[PDB]
Formats: sequence, structure tokens, C-alpha cells
Amino acid sequence: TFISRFAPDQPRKGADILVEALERQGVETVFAYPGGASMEIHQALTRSSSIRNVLPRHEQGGVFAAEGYARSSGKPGICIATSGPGATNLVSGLADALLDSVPLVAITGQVPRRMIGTDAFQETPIVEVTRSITKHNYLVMDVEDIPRIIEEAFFLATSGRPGPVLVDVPKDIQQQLAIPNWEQAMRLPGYMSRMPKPPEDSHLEQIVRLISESKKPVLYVGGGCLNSSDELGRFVELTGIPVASTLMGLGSYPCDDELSLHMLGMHGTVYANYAVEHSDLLLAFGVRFDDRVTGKLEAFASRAKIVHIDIDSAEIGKNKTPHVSVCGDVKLALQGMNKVLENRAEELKLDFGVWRNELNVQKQKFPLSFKTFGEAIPPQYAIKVLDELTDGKAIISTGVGQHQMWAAQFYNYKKPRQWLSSGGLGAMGFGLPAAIGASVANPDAIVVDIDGDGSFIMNVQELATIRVENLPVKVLLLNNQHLGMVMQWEDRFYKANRAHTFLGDPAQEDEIFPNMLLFAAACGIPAARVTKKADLREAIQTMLDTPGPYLLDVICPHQEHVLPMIPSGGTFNDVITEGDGRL
Amino acid sequence: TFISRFAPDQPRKGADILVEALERQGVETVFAYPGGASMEIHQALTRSSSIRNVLPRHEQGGVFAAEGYARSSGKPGICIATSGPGATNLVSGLADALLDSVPLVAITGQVPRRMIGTDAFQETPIVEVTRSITKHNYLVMDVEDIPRIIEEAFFLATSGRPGPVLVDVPKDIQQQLAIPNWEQAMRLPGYMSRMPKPPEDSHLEQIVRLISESKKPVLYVGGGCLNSSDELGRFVELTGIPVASTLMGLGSYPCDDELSLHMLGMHGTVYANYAVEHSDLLLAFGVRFDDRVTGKLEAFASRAKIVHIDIDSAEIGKNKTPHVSVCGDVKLALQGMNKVLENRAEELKLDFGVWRNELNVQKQKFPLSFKTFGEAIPPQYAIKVLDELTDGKAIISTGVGQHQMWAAQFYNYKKPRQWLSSGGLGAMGFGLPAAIGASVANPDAIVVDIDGDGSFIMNVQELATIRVENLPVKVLLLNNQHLGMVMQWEDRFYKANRAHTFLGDPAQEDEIFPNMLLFAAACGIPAARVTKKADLREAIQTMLDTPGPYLLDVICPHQEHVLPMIPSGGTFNDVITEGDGRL
Amino acid sequence: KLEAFASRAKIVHIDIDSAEIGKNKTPHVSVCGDVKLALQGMNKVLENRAEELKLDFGVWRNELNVQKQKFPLSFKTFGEAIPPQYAIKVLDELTDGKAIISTGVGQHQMWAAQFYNYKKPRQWLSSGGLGAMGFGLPAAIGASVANPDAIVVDIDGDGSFIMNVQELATIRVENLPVKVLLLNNQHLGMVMQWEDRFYKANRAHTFLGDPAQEDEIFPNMLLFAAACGIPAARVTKKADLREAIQTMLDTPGPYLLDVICPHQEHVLPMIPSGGTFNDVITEGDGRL
Ligand SMILES: Cc1cc2nc3c(=O)[nH]c(=O)nc-3n(C[C@H](O)[C@H](O)[C@H](O)COP(=O)(O)OP(=O)(O)OC[C@H]3O[C@@H](n4cnc5c(N)ncnc54)[C@H](O)[C@@H]3O)c2cc1C
Ligand SMILES: Cc1cc2nc3c(=O)[nH]c(=O)nc-3n(C[C@H](O)[C@H](O)[C@H](O)COP(=O)(O)OP(=O)(O)OC[C@H]3O[C@@H](n4cnc5c(N)ncnc54)[C@H](O)[C@@H]3O)c2cc1C
Ligand SMILES: COc1cc(OC)nc(Oc2cccc(Oc3nc(OC)cc(OC)n3)c2C(=O)O)n1
Ligand SMILES: COc1cc(OC)nc(Oc2cccc(Oc3nc(OC)cc(OC)n3)c2C(=O)O)n1
Ligand SMILES: C/C(NCc1cnc(C)nc1N)=C(/S)CCOP(=O)([O-])OP(=O)([O-])O
Ligand SMILES: C/C(NCc1cnc(C)nc1N)=C(/S)CCOP(=O)([O-])OP(=O)([O-])O
Ligand SMILES: C/C(NCc1cnc(C)nc1N)=C(/S)CCOP(=O)([O-])OP(=O)([O-])O
Ligand SMILES: [Mg+2]
Ligand SMILES: [Mg+2]
Ligand SMILES: [Mg+2]
Repeated sequence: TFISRFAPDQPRKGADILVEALERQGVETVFAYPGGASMEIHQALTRSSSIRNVLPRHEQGGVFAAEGYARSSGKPGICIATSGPGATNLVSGLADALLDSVPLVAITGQVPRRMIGTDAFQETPIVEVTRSITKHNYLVMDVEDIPRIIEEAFFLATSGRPGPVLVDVPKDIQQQLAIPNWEQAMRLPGYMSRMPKPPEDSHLEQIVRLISESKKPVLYVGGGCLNSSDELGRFVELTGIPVASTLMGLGSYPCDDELSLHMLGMHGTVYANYAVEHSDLLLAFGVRFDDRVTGKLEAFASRAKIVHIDIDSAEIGKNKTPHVSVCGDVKLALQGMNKVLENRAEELKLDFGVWRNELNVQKQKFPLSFKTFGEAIPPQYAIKVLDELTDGKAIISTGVGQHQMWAAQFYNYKKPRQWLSSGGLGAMGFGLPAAIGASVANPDAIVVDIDGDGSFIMNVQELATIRVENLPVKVLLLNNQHLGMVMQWEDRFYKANRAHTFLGDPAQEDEIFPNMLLFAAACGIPAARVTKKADLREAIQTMLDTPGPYLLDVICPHQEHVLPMIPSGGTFNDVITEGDGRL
Repeated sequence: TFISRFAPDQPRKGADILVEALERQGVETVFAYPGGASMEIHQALTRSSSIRNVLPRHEQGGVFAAEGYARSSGKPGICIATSGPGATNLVSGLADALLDSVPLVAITGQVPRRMIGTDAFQETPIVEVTRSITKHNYLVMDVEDIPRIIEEAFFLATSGRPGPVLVDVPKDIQQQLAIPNWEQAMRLPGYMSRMPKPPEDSHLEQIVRLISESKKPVLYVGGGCLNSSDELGRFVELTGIPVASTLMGLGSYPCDDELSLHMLGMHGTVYANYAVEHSDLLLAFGVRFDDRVTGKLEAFASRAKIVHIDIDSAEIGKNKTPHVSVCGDVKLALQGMNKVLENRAEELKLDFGVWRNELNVQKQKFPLSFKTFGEAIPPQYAIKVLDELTDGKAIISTGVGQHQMWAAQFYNYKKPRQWLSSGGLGAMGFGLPAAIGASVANPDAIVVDIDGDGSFIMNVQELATIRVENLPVKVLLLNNQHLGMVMQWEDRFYKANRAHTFLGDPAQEDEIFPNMLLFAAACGIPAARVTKKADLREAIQTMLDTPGPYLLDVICPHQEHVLPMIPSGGTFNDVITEGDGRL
Repeated sequence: KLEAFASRAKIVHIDIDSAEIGKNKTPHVSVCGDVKLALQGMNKVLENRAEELKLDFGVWRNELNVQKQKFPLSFKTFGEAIPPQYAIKVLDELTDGKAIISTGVGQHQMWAAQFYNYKKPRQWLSSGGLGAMGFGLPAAIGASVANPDAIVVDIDGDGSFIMNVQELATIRVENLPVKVLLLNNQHLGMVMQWEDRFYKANRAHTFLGDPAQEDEIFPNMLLFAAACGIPAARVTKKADLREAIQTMLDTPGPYLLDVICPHQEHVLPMIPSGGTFNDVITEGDGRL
């Protein structure tokens, strides 16, 4: 039962109703940045003894923190901003949450209802702006609509295919006195009728049938399996089917396991892409068949009967037509198939050892490889050292670029929700704030931000947030003095013609710029720089063993390229396994 | 005549067509941040020997720099970003440029045409998103449409009421070979028919008539007069009418002049608001009657015949009904009235000395005042010192908050386009990037960023941009360790109840946090901190006399309040002249 | 009710629009493409592998043939009053089912779909999704222009026919051999049927005649045709119906046949909205 701070017959501000509405949703943490149009909400937040506010130094840092909080917990992330400039600073995070299907609730202040559409002070039609980059949004036009809208907002954000929901609240609504009705029915009759029912036995038994008739089965696991870790692992034990994962699905199946083909796709391993290329059965669970993965669709799993399980019917048959499809929760689908696979185990006698050995061969000839030059630190090596010293149990948030790929290639994630990274939108500056939210959601966990020098500096102001909130956030900065990912394409497709990809100072080219250590020192965060590979192990260890925040500036040669690589719209035969930025 | 780098019969990439299209528009400077969907454009930029690119460390810094470039020159500002996260980082700047009517052209990369609407890699419906926060936008669907669209984009952004125009360019269009047609007619038949004609003699002679019949005339000058500095000054000489200016219109009429009532509005001077309150003739030139200025409309200039001149017919009669209106260029309207006022000078014999003396009285009893506590630095005093040492000829960009108001109150701007500040949207983090763009547009000018500790840290990453580009940007940081503006409202309207407005470290409360000096040192920018008022003069002098970038951390007591203040929706009788955050 | 629709069947869905595959029901097998090509592909497989497959669904067909015997499409004849169902089946016989049929929307639309055996596609022109009244007569015009040598008949209701009655002028001026088989029940039959069954026969503006002269057919649709120089006639007795329809066909050019039917007729069978097969209604009308 819930205990309010107000009498059931006592009127109170709409702002207080809003906060209590969050308390009834089990909200424990918000990321709010105050402003004139949201002061009432912030005032009401101080009256709450159950909701903690983490004040960012930028609303983009605020919404990205809400993502990290969400991605690393399964809970919805909540960020609050003021009208106008505050709201527009949330845009990237909203679009990011929609593309990666992250459960998130964003609340923005707004000018009074009578002042809407008058080009008023700090007024932005944020609903009109964010309609195409949110799952749903609301504009509260009455104080009595607050309890219903909030309940709907959290329901829409967390149910079905998770996503961002924005609620815009006019300032006069926040100030209006009212008595809230908490037991009013939600008004989403359309959405709920479209909600997928539990998978039928007929569809599940058809999948198991295809499995027994296949000789080269491959699991195509994505971000939809983040809550099906136990069920998926159980499924693999019963089938012995190798697992290829997406960027979003890392950790769903343990990467240190023998049956893990790791990641497939543009920068996926050679054997993962090989497995799908020559498969005769493709089990696509919780994926959306992105062109970063498939490449040229007509060649992607061309000889395989495709099984697609998704909770969004709009994704089933969009890019490729599946021979068997199940519209519903993959968690339930696995549970249903597991019981069938166990009671009929002796009858089926599944054994894909021949196929697994064929894949194990490819795993031997073409493994993930990097090269060591003298005492220069390989970015790949640094990440694998972090894996060993954290035993692969750390929560890893990243920016976007070369460092992002290496963080996905050279770290074996034991469990899901250790891997926090912008996949669909691929937004830089995501790493540091996401680490903040993850650390708040998981206080006792090892949280490390594997960032690039370009991505890190974008939201560097959040270092202040980290110190003030006393969060044990570790920052493993892979510094190549460049926008590496763009630089790589320049080397390979544009004859190494540099077009504004150098981030250092041309006046003093052999000096590391900027001095990221002084950024940390500005926020009272202990930091250090490592250049020699021999000094790397103790440096990373020091970062971990040192209590609280820490920044490790790892200097790497910028000539490194992410391998392997399948060019855009390319096939498996177009894979690139050699080459870098050196001559 | 223009000289291309390509033969008239030679095919070339759409990206090269785009860049040449900018060259033909006289573009000398762009603010572009590279990405996968805009690499072709950046490659084409390197082939240009006339277009300089200033690489920011964040696209928001990129678009804000384009604003400062535009606001301080009259030229359109050009910023370029990649698809998805790059585009969404421009949103705040686009909305900012629309509300303050700033001429700006934003170019964003986009996924291939065939991949649009497929939730593709880094895809954002930026046209759908920014339709309500831009003047116009485009989605290029053919390479041959590039020259026409670019010409229309610059035309729409600079003509009539200036504003932001976004052009979204799919990557496949950038790569497609074609031969551009530069002499094709623009397709804006509707917009051009609505373009205001030069003001008729009948309307102008009606205004002059009202002037001769008035005894208490007041000039209501705004951002629409930024190009009418000479004409306005000439108009004042012929009439002797006192000048009240908006936040956006500062500098249009010299503030050190005797007839200058400085700024009116919520935080406008007592005598400026008094003048409008008791006027019998209100000459509203280049204003939009914002509620920050008028307050309660029904009481704003209640006894005055109102003359409104605007280039946008949608603004004339929106909030208040004028007795006389002229839809057109205020520059031409002034030119027309000046010739009439001079040839009919001896016949009119205008003399508002009695009214001016009445205002001069109010100017004596209620002047702009601040208080000095011991050796603590008054933020107001620091700004007035900057005025004296720069002789009021410096370009001033600000963030948003208390420091923004004091920068507008205690600096006498001799000319327009010295004052760069977010007025309509009021976006924090605007100051530093705007200073960058202004410094690039005006290399020989003194550029100073009067920033707040909250606003400064939001886009602190642009300090790297300043050093790399070697820009003589001065940063006068008024540090109150708080979000002052919100804090002020807390003190006055919420019983000083702090709701996340403190920006320092609660663990070490008497220590200035963060150490902004180390932020500058990280980017190799010389910096210093001043605490005692006696040391302030030489400190500011040192900042100016030191070549190149410089950061001065000015520590001020946070108990200071911006005065005077008319509460929202209030009248002149509700003005607050006393009080601070002290007890 | 979707959950009960083909509940025990493995579903194969072939559509050229991927947005339709898996929208309402999840198919066990789906093909996104031209059904014409899908049939062509399956036909070649079914023929070369014919002796291997040996398909035979005679038992299932006999089970269905049984249901076809016990519950066939049925109507009732009252004295010499013309059954709308009978009139349409007569049109079928006299046109040998080769005529192009356009309809309005309502009871007459359903009977035109139930009691006419269409040999080929594109003989049946009717608003299905939107179900727009007044569609029949203009659609007949366009069909007659596209198919000059074809027998074009508009099976219309008195409500649907009058909505776009002005197109009778178009028919005469363009000299189109459009036949108009008007099933006149003096009501908005479809709405009237729901009134009888779900609202205790409470008439809510469904009568189209003149209350002042209730036993007179209103309006006189024959005069509508005469206004546009179109030969027309009215038939009331069932015995006179056969020669009347024959006259309509044998008469060159446009023709309007005003067929008067009792308004108490109901369209059968009927499964209520959101209902299942067990909820099917096989009996009942507007009579007491
Ligand atoms: C520089 C860069 C390079 C990249 N290269 C690669 C690469 O090489 N390989 C790669 O894989 N990615 C890569 N990406 C990321 C890529 O763009 C996408 O993020 C990813 O490919 C798509 O993830 P997904 O297929 O798992 O689907 P997701 O984006 O994770 O969406 C989840 C899907 O599962 C469904 N779903 C969700 N919940 C459930 C449930 N409970 N039950 C059933 N279904 C559910 C959803 O409806 C949705 O369709 C890269 C990104 C960047 C920035
Ligand atoms: C914290 C804060 C406090 C603020 N308080 C105040 C305050 O106290 N006082 C104040 O004044 N502002 C204040 N503002 C700013 C305020 O919100 C607006 O920016 C300002 O009041 C409106 O400017 P404006 O009236 O000059 O019109 P603008 O926004 O400058 O628009 C220009 C107008 O002139 C027209 N125009 C443009 N060009 C021409 C031309 N060539 N010929 C004719 N017409 C043209 C345009 O159509 C437009 O209508 C504050 C902002 C902030 C962030
Ligand atoms: C904390 O400092 C400031 C400063 C300021 O103006 C400079 N405004 C606000 O809050 C708003 C934010 C957005 C729009 C606003 O306009 C507004 N809001 C109202 O809500 C009660 C009423 C009102 O009547 C005119 N105008 C307001 C407003 O409070 O004036 N806060
Ligand atoms: C499949 O065919 C194509 C063709 C094309 O243009 C020729 N673009 C895309 O997708 C993108 C969408 C957005 C940015 C893109 O550039 C890009 N993509 C990367 O994918 C990880 C990385 C990267 O590093 C610079 N650039 C790309 C890109 O594939 O080039 N796909
Ligand atoms: C510019 C760019 N992409 C374009 C871009 C621009 N802006 C944003 C917000 N996001 C993206 N993805 C990348 S991945 C390079 C970033 O380089 P990095 O952060 O230093 O990492 P690394 O050099 O290891 O690739
Ligand atoms: C939070 C806020 N306004 C809400 C807000 C939030 N986010 C943005 C981008 N813009 C605004 N205007 C202000 S003015 C306080 C800023 O304080 P400051 O930058 O340190 O300046 P000062 O303390 O002198 O008022
Ligand atoms: C009112 C109605 N439906 C509502 C309606 C209203 N308006 C239009 C344009 N279309 C429709 N479908 C029907 S089906 C009754 C029409 O009666 P009818 O044209 O005389 O045919 P019948 O009486 O045999 O059902
Ligand atoms: Mg880098
Ligand atoms: Mg401050
Ligand atoms: Mg009828």
C-alpha cells in the first residue's frame, strides 16, 4: 500500500501531484535540470523523501544518464528539463532511446496554456518537434489529467517494444491546486488491443521441427533478449546451437562461452558472419535486421530458413520474409520451446557437432586479431586487460567510434545490461553520462566508461556531476587524437585525405591535446596518463583499486583500424581482414 | 564574375556542387563537424580554397558559433553536421535562431534516399523534427535540385524577417555525378508576393503628424533596427525623442547618449518603463511586443497612441492594436521620415524638453544601482570596468541568467551587433561558441564572453576550438557557484528554498567548484582568478592586454539579485527596486 | 472475433503489401509478393510432383457438401410479392451470369453478392471497405464505357440510387446501355434490419417514402428516368417479374426497372459484429 504526504481531501499543487505520481510508479531516481518553467516541479521534488535527483550540467547529459540508468537495470529512466532550451537539449537522447528501444520517461516544463503558440519566453513546440522521435508524447492541458497521463506514459515506455515517452507540462498547470484521482482507467484502447498474446503451441512446435530438420543452425540474438538471459542459455543447452549476437544483444549469451560466435555484422567476427552466410536455419530472436548487420539483404543468410521472433509486428517481414514467425515476448517463446525440447529430448536427439566443428575451424583461422608496435599501446589490448582485471563483470558504457567497436570486440560480457552503447543513432558523448546513470542504478558495481577523445569531450561537463554525486565512475579514455572512425574511412575510401578529423593542436602536433587530465583535476577527479604498454597493466589496476572517480588517459597510435570490416551494402565475400593507416 | 574549379562540361560529385553553391553565395566560413553521412561534403570542403572550416567539439557549439558569426556581421551563419545525432545536436540553435530572427543556414547529412524511413543507421527525420523550429527547411531528393535549393535557402534566411533554414542532403545525392545549372529561377512565388513593398508616403506623413501632436513620445526600439543605426540616430536628432530599447535592440541607439533610456522590460530600468507607462505616443520600431517587455498588456502604454513598424505582417496587431502601422523595412521608413522631418523642420518646431526633463528626473531618483560589500566583487562593477577598459567598443556575448542581465545593464554599447545574446529562447551555453563565431567574423575586434558558471560549463569543450583556431576570445566568467537566475526566484517567490541550484561541491562547500582555471589550462589557455575588488581592475586589464585567448574567473557573492524587477504579468506599479538573497 | 477465426488452422498468407502480413493474425507461412506469380510457381510444382503427392480431400469436401445441403442460401416467397433474392437470381439466368454488376450499399448489395454466380473477375463492382452509397450508378457508367459490348446492370437500392440520380443525365447523353435493376423497399434496409434485431424495431429515420401517403411508392423513380429520356417500368407481382427483366435487357440502350419488394426482408445468414461461427443467425425477419 502507498502512503501519501497529503490528506485525501486536501488540495495541492499540480507539481506535487506530478511528483507523487512518480512515487507511485516506484521512481527512486530522476535526472532533473531546473529552469523557470519547471521550478514548481523541482520545489515538489524537495518535498519527496523517496526520490533522489541527480543534477547534471547539461540536459543532454541528463537524458543520456537516464538511458544508462535504464539500460543497466531494466527500469525506466526519468529525466526532467525546463521549457525551450532545456527541452531541445533532450532531443538527441529521445531519438537515441527510440532507435535502441530504451524505456524512458522525459518530463519537460512549458509556458502557461494561454501563452502557447505566442512565441513566448522560452517556448518550444516540443510535442510537435519530438512526435517523430518518441514512442508517444503528451501535452497536459488539465491538472486532473496528470495522474492518468503519467500512468500511461510509464506503461507505454516499458510495455511492448520499450521506448521514450515525453510529457510536456505547462507552468500554470503545475501551480493549480487540485485533488488527484489515482484510480482512473488508462485511455489506450488501441494500443492494448495490439498487445501481442503469449505464443501459441503450434508456432513453437513448428520451430522445433525446423531445428531437427536442420544441419547448420545459427542463433541471431539481439537487444530483444536482454531479459531472456536464463531462458536463452537454457535453450542453447538443449539445442547446442551456436550464438551470433548484435551490438545491442551482447551479454544475452556469455561471450566467454565456447558456443559464442560473438558479434556479427559490419565489424562482426569472421566466423560469426560465416556461420550466418552458410546456415540453413536462422533463429532471429530480438533483432530488427539492420543493414549494419545484414549488409546486402539478398545475400544475408541466402540459404537459410529464417525464424523471426519479435514483440513488434511491424518488424516481422519488413526487410526479410521469415519462413516461421512468432509475434510476442521472446522470453515466453523460449520458455515454451524449452519445455518441448526437454520432454522430447530423447526423441529428437539433436547434434550439430559437425556444424560446430566447421565453425570452430573458421574460429581458428580467422580470430579477432590486433598488432603490437614496439611499446605503443594497442587499444584492443587495453580493453582485454580491463576484462581480465574486472573478470568481465564490469558495466561498460562507451562513446561512438573505433573505441566503441573494440569495446564490443575485446570484452567478454557474462550477463546482459553490462553493455551500454548507442547503436541505432550512434550518438557521441553518450558514454560518460550513461556511466553516471548506471552507477546510480548499480552502486556496488564496477562502472567503466570506455570513451574516445572526441566523444568524451562533448559532454565533459558531466565530470562535475560525477564528483558532486560521489560516483565511482571509471573513465578508460582511448586517446588517438582523432575522430578515428571517420579517419578510418578516409584512409580506406578517400586516399587518407584528412578532412577535419584531427582533434589536437596543429601548432604543437606532437603534444597530446587537450590535456584530459586537467579536465579531471578541474573537477577534483584523480587522473593519470599511460603511454607505454608495459605500464598499462598497473595503470588500469590503479584506476580500479582507487576508490571513487578516476580517469585513465590511454594514448594509442591513430593508425589503427577496426577489423574485420564488411563495406556498406556488401556481402561476406567483401570482408576486409587486413590493413591500417600505416604505409 | 565567378570562377569555378570545374569545367562547365565536366561532371562532378553533388558534394562538390554543394560547396561551390556556397562559394557562389559568398560564404567564407563554415562550422562543420564531420560524420559518415557528411564525409563527401567535408571532402569537397578541402577542395575549396575560399571556404574556411572551423571545427567545433560539439554541433551545438557549431550552430551557436554560426549565430555569433551572423549576429556580429549581418551575414548568414553556416553550420554543417552529419545525420542522426549530428543533426539533433543542432536543434537548440535552430530554435534559438528562429525566436531571435537570426539569419542562418544549416546543412545536415542524411542516409541514402532509398534508406529513408527504414530506421536506418544514424537516421533522423530532421525535416519532420525541425519544421516548427525553422523558417523553412528542405529535403534534397535530386542532385540537380542542389543549386536552386541552396539559393532559396540563403534567400529565405536573409530576406524579410531573417531566420534559420535547414537543408538535408542524402549521402547518395552527395556522391552522384552531375553538371550543375546555376541560372535556374527560384521557386518561391508565394513568399515573394508577400514581400513588403517600400513604405508609402501617406503612412509616413501620418506618423510625423502624430509626433507633432504628442507631448510625451517614446521610442520602442528592438532587434529589427540592427541595420538602421545611422537612420535611427538621424531620426532622434530631428525629433529629440527618448529611446527605450529591448534586450535584442541594444546598441541600435548609443547607450552612453543622453537621450538613451537604456533597456525597458522585466529587468529594464525604472525610467525606461516609466517613460512608456506615461507616454502618449509609442514608436514601436523593430519589436514584437514580448510579454517580458510589456508584462500585463492591458497596462502597457495604456495612454499612448501606438505606432508599429515591422517587416512581418503577422506581428502587427498580434498582441496590441496600433493606431498607425507600417509593414516594411524600418530602415526605409526612417529614411522616408527623416527627409520629411528635415524639410518641414522649421514648420514643425518639435520640442519635447519638458517630457525629457520629466524622464531625466526619474533617471536621477531611480538609476541603475548596485551595492559593494567589503572587498567582495560586485558583478555589476566588474562589467562596468570592462566597459571603461574597452571603451565600450568590444563585442559582448553572454550566456543566460543573472550575468546576462547585468551584461545588458552595465555596458554601454556604442553600435549594434556588439551585443550577442539569446533572448527569445534564452539558451545557456550560448556565450562561448557565439564568441568564437564573432571572433572569426571580426578578427581585429575585442571579443569578450561574459558567462555564468552554469552556462559556461555546458559548452566548455569549445575551449579546445578556441585554442586550435587561435582566436583572441576573452572569457569574463562571473562565478556565483549557482544557477543565479533560478536562485533569485527561489529567494523571492519560494522562501529561499534551494532546489538543485547550487553548482559547487557540498562536500567542500567553501571551495570554488569546479576549478575553471584548470579547464582553460587543459586547452592551453592562460587563465587567472580574482576575488578581491581591488585586484579586479588590473586583472581585467591583464586579460585584455594578454594576446590570444584568456579566462578570468571572477568570484562574486551569490546573494546578489538583478534589479529592478517587474514580476511576470505585472505592471509598472509592481516594480521591485530593493532586496537581495541576504538576511 | 479474430481469436476464433480459423483457430485450428495453419495459416498461409500471400500479400503484395508487407504491412498486411501479420497485422491481425500471425501466419505460419507467408509470401510477400504477387499472388499471380506465387500460383504460377506452385502450379508447376504441383504438376510434376502430382503422382508423388496424390492429393485427395474428398472426405473434407463431402463434409462441406453436407453443410451445403442442410444450410443453403435460402429466401421466402410471400404470395405474389417479389423476393429481392429471386429477382437477382432471375437476372443471373437471363444474363447467363456474364453481366457486369455494380451495386450500391445495403441489403440489395448483399443479395447481389449472394444470388449471382459470377463466372469471371471484374464483373463485380461494389464498395466494400468504405461501403459508399451512390456508388452503383456512376460505376455502371464507367464500366459501360470500358466495356461497350458487355451487359452492364446496376443493382441499386432506393436510397443509394437517389444519391447520385443526376448521373441518369450522363447515361442518356453518352448513350450508354446501362441497365438499372432497382430493388425498392422504401427504406434504408440495412440500417432498418439492425433496428429490427438490435433495437426492437424502433424506426429512426430509415423510411424513405412519404408519411403523408404511406402506401404510395415514393419517390416515383420512373419519372426520374423519364426526365432524362430513359425508358423505365415498374413491377410488383412476382409472376410479371421474369418478362419485366427480360424487357429491360432486350430493350436497346438505358433502362430502369423499379422492382418493388417487401421491406420486412432480412439478409441471412448473419454473424454479429465481433462474433463467432456459433453466433450465426439463420432465421428471422422484420415480420411478426
Ligand atoms: C559505429 C557503429 C558500428 C556498428 N556496427 C554494427 C555491427 O557490426 N554489428 C551489429 O550488430 N551492430 C552494429 N551497429 C549497431 C546497429 O546500428 C544496431 O544497433 C544493431 O545492428 C541493431 O540491433 P538489434 O538488431 O539487436 O535490434 P534492436 O535495436 O536491439 O531492437 C530490438 C528488437 O527486438 C524486439 N524486441 C524488443 N524486446 C523484445 C521482447 N521482449 N521480445 C521479443 N522481441 C523484442 C524489438 O521490437 C526490436 O525489433 C553499429 C553501430 C555503430 C554506432
Ligand atoms: C533571462 C532573460 C530575461 C529577459 N528579460 C528581458 C527584459 O527585461 N527586457 C527585454 O527587452 N527583453 C528581455 N528578454 C528577452 C526577451 O525574451 C526578447 O528577446 C525580447 O524582449 C524581444 O526582442 P524584440 O522585442 O526586440 O523583438 P525581436 O525578437 O528582436 O524580433 C525583431 C522584430 O522586428 C522585426 N524586424 C526584423 N527586421 C526588421 C526590419 N529590417 N524592419 C522592420 N522590422 C524588422 C521582426 O519581424 C521582429 O518582429 C529576456 C531574456 C532572458 C533570457
Ligand atoms: C527563474 O527565472 C525566470 C525568468 C523568467 O523570465 C525572464 N521566467 C521564468 O519562468 C518562466 C519560464 C517560461 C515562461 C514564463 O512566462 C510566464 N510564466 C507564468 O507561469 C506562472 C506566467 C506568466 O504570466 C505572464 N508568464 C516564465 C515566468 O514565470 O515568467 N523564470
Ligand atoms: C548500404 O548502403 C549505404 C550507402 C550509404 O551511402 C553511400 N550509406 C549507408 O548507410 C550509412 C548511413 C549513415 C552514415 C554512413 O556512413 C558511415 N557509416 C558507418 O557505419 C558504421 C560508419 C562510418 O564511419 C565513418 N560512416 C552510412 C554508410 O555506411 O556509408 N548505407
Ligand atoms: C565523428 C564521428 N561520428 C559522427 C558523429 C558526430 N556527432 C555525434 C553526436 N555523433 C556522431 N556519431 C565519430 S564515430 C568519430 C568519433 O571519434 P572518437 O569519439 O574520438 O572515437 P574514436 O576515435 O575511437 O573512433
Ligand atoms: C537554469 C537557468 N535557466 C534554465 C535553462 C536550462 N538550460 C538551458 C540550456 N537554458 C536555460 N535558460 C538559468 S538562467 C541559470 C543559469 O545560471 P548561470 O549560467 O550560472 O548564470 P547566473 O548564475 O549568473 O544566472
Ligand atoms: C444508410 C446506409 N448506410 C449508411 C451510409 C450513409 N451514406 C453513405 C454514402 N453510405 C452509407 N453506407 C445504408 S447501407 C442503407 C441504404 O439503403 P438502400 O440504399 O436503400 O439499400 P437497401 O435498402 O437494400 O439496404
Ligand atoms: Mg578518437
Ligand atoms: Mg551562476
Ligand atoms: Mg432501400
